[PDB]
Amino acid sequence: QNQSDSGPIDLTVNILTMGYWPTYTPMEVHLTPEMIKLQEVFKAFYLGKHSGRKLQWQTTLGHAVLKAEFKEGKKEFQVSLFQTLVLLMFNEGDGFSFEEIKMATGIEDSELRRTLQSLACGKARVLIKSPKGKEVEDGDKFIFNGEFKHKLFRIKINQIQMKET
Amino acid sequence: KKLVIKNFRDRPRLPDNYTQDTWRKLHEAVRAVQSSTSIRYNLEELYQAVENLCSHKVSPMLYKQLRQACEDHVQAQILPFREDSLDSVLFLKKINTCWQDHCRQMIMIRSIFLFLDRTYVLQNSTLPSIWDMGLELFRTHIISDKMVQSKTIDGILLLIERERSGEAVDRSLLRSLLGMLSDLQVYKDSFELKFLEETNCLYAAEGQRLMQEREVPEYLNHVSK
Amino acid sequence: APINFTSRLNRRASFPKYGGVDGGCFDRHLIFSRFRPISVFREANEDESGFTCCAFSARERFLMLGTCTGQLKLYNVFSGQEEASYNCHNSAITHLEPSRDGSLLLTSATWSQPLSALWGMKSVFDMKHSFTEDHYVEFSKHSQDRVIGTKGDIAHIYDIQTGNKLLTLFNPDLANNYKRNCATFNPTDDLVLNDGVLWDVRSAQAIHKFDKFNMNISGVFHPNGLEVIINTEIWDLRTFHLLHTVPALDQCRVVFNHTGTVMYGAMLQSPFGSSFRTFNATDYKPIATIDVKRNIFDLCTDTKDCYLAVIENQGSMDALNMDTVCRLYEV
Amino acid sequence: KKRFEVKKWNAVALWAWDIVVDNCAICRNHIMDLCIECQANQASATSEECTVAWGVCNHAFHFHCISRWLKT
Amino acid sequence: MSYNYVVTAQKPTAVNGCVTGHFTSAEDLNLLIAKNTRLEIYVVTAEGLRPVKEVGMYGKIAVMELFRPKGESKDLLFILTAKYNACILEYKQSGESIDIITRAHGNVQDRIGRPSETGIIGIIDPECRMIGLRLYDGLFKVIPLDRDNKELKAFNIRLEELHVIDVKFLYGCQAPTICFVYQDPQGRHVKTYEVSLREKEFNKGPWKQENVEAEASMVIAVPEPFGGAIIIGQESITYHNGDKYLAIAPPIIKQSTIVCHNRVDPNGSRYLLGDMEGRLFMLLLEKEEQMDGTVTLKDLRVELLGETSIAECLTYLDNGVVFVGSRLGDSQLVKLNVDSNEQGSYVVAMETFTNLGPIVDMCVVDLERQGQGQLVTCSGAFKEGSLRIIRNGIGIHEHASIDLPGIKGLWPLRSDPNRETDDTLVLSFVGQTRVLMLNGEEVEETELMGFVDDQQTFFCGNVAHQQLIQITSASVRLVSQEPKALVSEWKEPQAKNISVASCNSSQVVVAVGRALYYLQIHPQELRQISHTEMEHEVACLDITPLGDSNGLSPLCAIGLWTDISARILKLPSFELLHKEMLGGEIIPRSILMTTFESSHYLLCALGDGALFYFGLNIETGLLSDRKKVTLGTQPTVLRTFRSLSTTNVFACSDRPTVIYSSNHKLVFSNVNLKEVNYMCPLNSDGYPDSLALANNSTLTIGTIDEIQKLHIRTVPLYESPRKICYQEVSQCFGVLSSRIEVQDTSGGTTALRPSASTQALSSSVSSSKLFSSSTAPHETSFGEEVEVHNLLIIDQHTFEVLHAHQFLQNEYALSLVSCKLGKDPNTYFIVGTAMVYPEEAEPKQGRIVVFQYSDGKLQTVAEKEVKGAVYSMVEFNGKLLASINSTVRLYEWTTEKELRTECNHYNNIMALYLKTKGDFILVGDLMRSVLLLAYKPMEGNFEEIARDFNPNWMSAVEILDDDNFLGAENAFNLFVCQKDSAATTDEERQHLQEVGLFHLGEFVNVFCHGSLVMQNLPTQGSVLFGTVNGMIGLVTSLSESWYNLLLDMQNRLNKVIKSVGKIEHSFWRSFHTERKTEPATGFIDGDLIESFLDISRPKMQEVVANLQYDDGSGMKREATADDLIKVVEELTRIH
Repeated sequence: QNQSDSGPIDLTVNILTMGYWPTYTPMEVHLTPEMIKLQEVFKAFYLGKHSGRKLQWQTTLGHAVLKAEFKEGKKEFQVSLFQTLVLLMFNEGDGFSFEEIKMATGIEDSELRRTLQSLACGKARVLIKSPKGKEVEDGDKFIFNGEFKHKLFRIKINQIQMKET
Repeated sequence: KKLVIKNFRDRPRLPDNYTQDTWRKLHEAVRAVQSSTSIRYNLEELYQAVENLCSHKVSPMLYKQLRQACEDHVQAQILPFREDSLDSVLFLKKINTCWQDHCRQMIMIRSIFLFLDRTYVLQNSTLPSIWDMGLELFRTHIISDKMVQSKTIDGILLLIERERSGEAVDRSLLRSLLGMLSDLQVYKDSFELKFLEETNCLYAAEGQRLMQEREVPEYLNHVSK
Repeated sequence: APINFTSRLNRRASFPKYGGVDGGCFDRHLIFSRFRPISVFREANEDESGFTCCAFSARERFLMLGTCTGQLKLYNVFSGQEEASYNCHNSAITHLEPSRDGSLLLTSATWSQPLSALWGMKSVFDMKHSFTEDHYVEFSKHSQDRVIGTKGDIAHIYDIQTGNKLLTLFNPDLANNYKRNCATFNPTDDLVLNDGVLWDVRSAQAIHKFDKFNMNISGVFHPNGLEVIINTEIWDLRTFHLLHTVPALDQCRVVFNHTGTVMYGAMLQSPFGSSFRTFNATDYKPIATIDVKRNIFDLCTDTKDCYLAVIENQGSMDALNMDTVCRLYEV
Repeated sequence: KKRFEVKKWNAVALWAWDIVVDNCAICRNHIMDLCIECQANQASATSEECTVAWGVCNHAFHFHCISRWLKT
Repeated sequence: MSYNYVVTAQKPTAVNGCVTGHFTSAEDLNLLIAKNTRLEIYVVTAEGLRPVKEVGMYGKIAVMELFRPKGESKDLLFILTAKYNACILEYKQSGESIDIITRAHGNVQDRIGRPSETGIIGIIDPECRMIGLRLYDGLFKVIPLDRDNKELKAFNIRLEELHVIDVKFLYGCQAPTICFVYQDPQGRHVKTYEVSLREKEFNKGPWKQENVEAEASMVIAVPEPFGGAIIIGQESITYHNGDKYLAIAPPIIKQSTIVCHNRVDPNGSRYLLGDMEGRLFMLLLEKEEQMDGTVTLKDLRVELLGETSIAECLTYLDNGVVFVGSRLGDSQLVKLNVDSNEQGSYVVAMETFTNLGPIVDMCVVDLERQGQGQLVTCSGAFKEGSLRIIRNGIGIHEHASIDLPGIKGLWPLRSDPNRETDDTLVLSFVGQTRVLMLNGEEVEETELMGFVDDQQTFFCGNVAHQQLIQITSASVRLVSQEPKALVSEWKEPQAKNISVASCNSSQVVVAVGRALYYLQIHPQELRQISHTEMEHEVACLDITPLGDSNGLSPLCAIGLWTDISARILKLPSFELLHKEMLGGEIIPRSILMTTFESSHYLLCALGDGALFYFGLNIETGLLSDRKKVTLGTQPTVLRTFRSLSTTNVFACSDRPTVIYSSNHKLVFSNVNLKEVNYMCPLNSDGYPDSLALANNSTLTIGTIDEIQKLHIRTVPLYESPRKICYQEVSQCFGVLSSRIEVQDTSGGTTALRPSASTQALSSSVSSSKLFSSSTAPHETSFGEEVEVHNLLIIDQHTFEVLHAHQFLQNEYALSLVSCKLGKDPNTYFIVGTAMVYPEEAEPKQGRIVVFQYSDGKLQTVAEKEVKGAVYSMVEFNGKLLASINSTVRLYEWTTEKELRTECNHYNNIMALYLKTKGDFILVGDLMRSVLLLAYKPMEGNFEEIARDFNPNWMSAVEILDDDNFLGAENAFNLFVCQKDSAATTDEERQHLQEVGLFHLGEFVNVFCHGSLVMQNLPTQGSVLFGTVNGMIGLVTSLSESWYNLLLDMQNRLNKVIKSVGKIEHSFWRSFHTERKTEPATGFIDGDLIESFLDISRPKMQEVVANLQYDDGSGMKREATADDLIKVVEELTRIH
């Protein structure tokens, strides 16, 4: 708040002790410029109090609340960071392939398959997969679920990030 | 920036009679005010005469003329009090009236001469205002007069000693007259000293007498009273 | 460019910050050259004192003093009243130092085991860790979760969350075997000065070894991140070149204030001198010697450079016939 | 003016005492270097088999130079 | 809870360096003037230096320079703040709309280490690869001047030359090299190196370190074909290039210290040098030619060009003109000629600029007796030292004046029916008139057939149906414009002379004492319609038409005598509609029915110097919501005029103010004019938009600009001033000042130059021998200088030195107090002095000397010995309270006219400042901030009450309240401390606890209560302060509700009020000391509050979004773009 202004992203950080938590594999992903600036600032804040340290950002563990505009109004979803990138990629237009989203979001195919497996197959769908089915392939085409009828806000669509595989 | 006037036909000296005529009307107005009489000239006409007369190195004419005329009146006003009639009620009425009438007359003159008063006179060390000058003259010639100050203070203190004895007196005069002596700044010099000396003598007499009147009473009630 | 205060101060009207030339590089010699005693701390219910070391607490609410008997005593910084007393060791405390947060206190003894320990300050004065090999203990300068202990000529660095030893730095051949070796961190916490040797904290190899100028004082780092003193020798910690020497630092336990503008310390050899000195941190140019006429066990300054707390022996400097009190002088 | 907008973001990071801890409590030498006994055929000729371990206090150390003290 | 509001009363002036180049366009010749946190952009043309754009940044600027990073047509401006916030700026002009676009920004501070003693020095590569900066000890920071380096990523090169004096990028090398003067064990040397930001290393190297003058400090990079660099010290200049150098040592530079330089000739052959004494020099490089075509230097010559103001910075601008900037004095533009003038000088002044600082001391005295105090200040330094008088009058622009005394009225007439402008000006006098024909700007006396000039005129002007009118004491004369001759005349039925009159378009109103007439104007007739008679004489009339009426007022304004009253009648029948009482013995002279803005009001001026104002209901003739104000001493003639758009009135009086409508109220302010007795608006051919303001002596024509309000008179001393005070007894100011003498070959020091303290109408010298035996100054050292201090008697109106009293050689006059002491009714000037020598770090001896200002002589009254230097003195309960080194000593003045010490206190480091309030004493220190002492007369001694625990080095102090102390430190911060009387222990009770903390970026030197406003009757108080940059600030107390109101307002304002470089407001506002940094608290940035009115509505609406402010009732009220303006206005009208 003393930086004179702030971005649209209400950022918090979970700081995990490496000696207590499981080892996780990080991914460098196409975060919104605002997210990049803010997480770098939060990193700088931590290491200005507890210096001589490094923080390894885990884009696979992070999560967000994303608001989507539908024909029925603007509703919020509880999404993983990776789901956020997948959905945010559809805020300009849609009809993208799985492969294109993977490249656009900068995430692994395994991770993308799980994000789309929920987003475009399950309940309260945000995206629609054209080749209707449960599994997600490289050539699968995705469109935005403009026809979204639901009353709940902050709908959990990120079960994949709190469920075993 | 200076501006040049070409073909400058001028009249830097207006007719001497105009200047003198305004002066004469104002002199006459003062005389008309004196003795509390009516004024032949209108108040506004005279005011304009003052604004007109009070020019560069001209204003002193008007102040000196009103000052002398006011002085003549004040000196004339000493005579009504040059009497042996030490009437503690009537004398005080006459001198208080003199002051109150004088004040009204100085207000009338000052009002007419307000332009002079706020210029030549106000903006000058030791130029007293028309009222202040009337005040200084009034005390200089009337109140300071041996007959006037003696009767004024005796009239006031005599009514006071009578009041202490249980008499009914004109406190309305005591109030107005002491207000008059206060205005002239004479109270402190002519009245208060003779007054307190006689008044303190009464207090001494009152103690010695009163305590022995009502069968040696709870005298503290008289002390407070 | 006047010397005199009156001229220098008047110049502020057109020449701001201070007026004239030098500024602090000159004015520090007018203030740290004029010390006068204000108050003294003594043990409650004792006839004579036995203090050996001191430090101001993190929030400077009280002065922390160590005794010859291994006790810690906390005194009100303003009134001089003893507020608390704790046991830390079974012998004289050589060092006391609080964290910036004030959660914990580092203490160590000249003999009693554990030589160093981590004691809590918040809520309960309990122990977090016992270090039986560390004579001297000190906080790092930037990241204080890491603390350095000294075992003879060996540095031991541990993280206070458990007190677990993290890294050590040593070499018996490079070691100068200083009598009072007190291993310390530089301002950037990536160099350790241990027994005259500068250690590379990122490889644990020596980066440089300084000559054994002295036998007692191994040296202290300057807050500017450039200069390090080895008793008297002023070295460039970036290039390891010799820059300057100040003999007035000889046997002087010289440390720096909060701002890194003032350096000061007591004189060493009851191996204590009878006076203390102040220095201009600009170049270590000595400012004054303060004529205390009492053997000085320790000393510290405050954040605001108002009073220097000096532990002085008012007795005969014996084992028993001693009276070490903490007398505070105003700059 | 977009179909999707983020309102909340909870970022996650792993915390370690780098602390120039590319070094050792008992050993000195850098953890990515050989643990003394692997700089020569002492504990092993297989210097490439010398590994690095993590503790519970935000730091690492050589596997060998620490586990060798278990017998002590 | 000591909340405060802080504003700038006077914008800073000090020329904190300058930048020149091509910033506003590729072709334009630009100059940027540095004003601490602000920049003024100018373009230079043949006509002079003209403004382009005023901008500001949230932070003090340390570095400013122009560059062109390979491909730009315009220069880009690089700025680095004192908080290390860097930016790259592009000038953008969208037609008439000018602003600055930030291309890059970010902080360039090193987190761990200690900063250079040289401060922040930033220089740019001529090839524009990077900007290099000397910031930290041994640390040189380089930042690529790229287009894509938006964050301004910086690289750190370690420097061997840990301590340097002056670094500049060098010419004559393809590499980004730097040439510099630095200090090492070999003395001062000049060296070069190549900066490498990617390598973080310094490569060699145009040349090796070479010996330069021991006093060398300046390096000039020399443009190709010469290349190389010029090194300047005290007595000599050298030029270095490779292994060779040239040298010269002119006596003309030896006599003064060169402060700055600037390149003139693009081939690197000519440079301007200037000193602090006012000498400007031309350094000429005389070239040779080599066999290989190489250009080299043959020799160096320096010519003295002439005298200028102090050369703090030089920026050569065009084809001859250089700007000479000064933060130590005034600034100017001078042309450099080739042909010398009659003085042998080549310096020709073109334009000058006034700088209201550095501010040394201040006092406010009303020398005009208007209710508006004027501030007389000590400012400037050396030859530029001066006194200045700043007065708050909305400036008048005078176009003409005529010497026609005895005037009793004036009216412009349009005598030509076919012209819009006025043809004549009619003047009325005591007993006559004049009519002046207007011929453009010139005038002449004329005569009109229908005009009277042997009678006094009450009114004259234009009326309906192409007619002129004149009313004299004799008659009402209606004149037709075509013949300029009478068509109708009306005469009083009572055969009385006219005493009051006024004319308007469709009619006139006249009176003779009580009788009152309404006369209608017809094309060729004056027709009496109705008449009445007043109970008392008419004092004034006005029938000016109201609303949209066809030249006819429905209402008649009448002033009355005797009862003293004004009334409104229905004009057609003189029917009473409304009446008001005005006073007792005071007669009205001017009654009006007119307008302010677009609303109707009634006015009434009385012969006591007071005015009444009323709201006027023109339809019904009713008055409401009356006001009464005091203007002056005179009855005042009130007259209506039109301003820039809407109407207003002017007080034609001894106190010539202008009255206008503001917040649904009529308010006024004094105009910078002597006296007016009568007024009329003028619209002629020479004077199409002006007022004719006349008094009984002269008539002046001009405009009330309503643009400049603060006017400054400058009175050069040619010596640095020290202190100022005022004495009502001598009607003079007491001024302490210091002139410089220098040593030559024999006899010690001698005056370097003339100054006011020697150029006096009268003079004297102290004869004190008190420290004769102890004074042994270095009077045998060639080139050395001494300060000579004087107490001057300064005329309060002329400000000439009526007397100059010199103190003993090497005696300083450190403090000045004006007061009477003890039982002695005489007001004296008390001077605190000291004996100051080059060998004494701290003084041991001084004295307190009391003097009496008697005509042209300064009479010594008393001479009290003290131990130490008397640095500060204040008045204290009839006693003299003085600070002598560390000891605060209270002295009693006896009937013997001498001081004796009663008591003292010395529990401090140095008693730097003194301020008093009743029995309380505020003592400032060097490292103890503010200390509070109190006098205890029951003991006859002092008691220490409280101190601030923070070791602040005070720059100045002031008392806000008994337990509240306001002051500022050398760290450029303002703060307020409060004694914690609500505390439980002594540690707390004796602590003056910081309540508010605010960074100014300014070094405050002087505090004094008062402000430059005209006194005609959200925050309280008025603590004024002056800074080293000529800035004058003002601090006022806030209530709890107004603090929170403005606090939330600031947070919203900083969201849309963008700084240059996108530098956060949180940097500048933060209280920054040697030990801690804290965000502003307890204070309001009132400059930010005012700045609200300088943004577009859409952004104003963003500021007031969700902006609900707490109120005294406890209610929270939301705000709108227009309501938050009202908030600014509420503060604006108070401070």
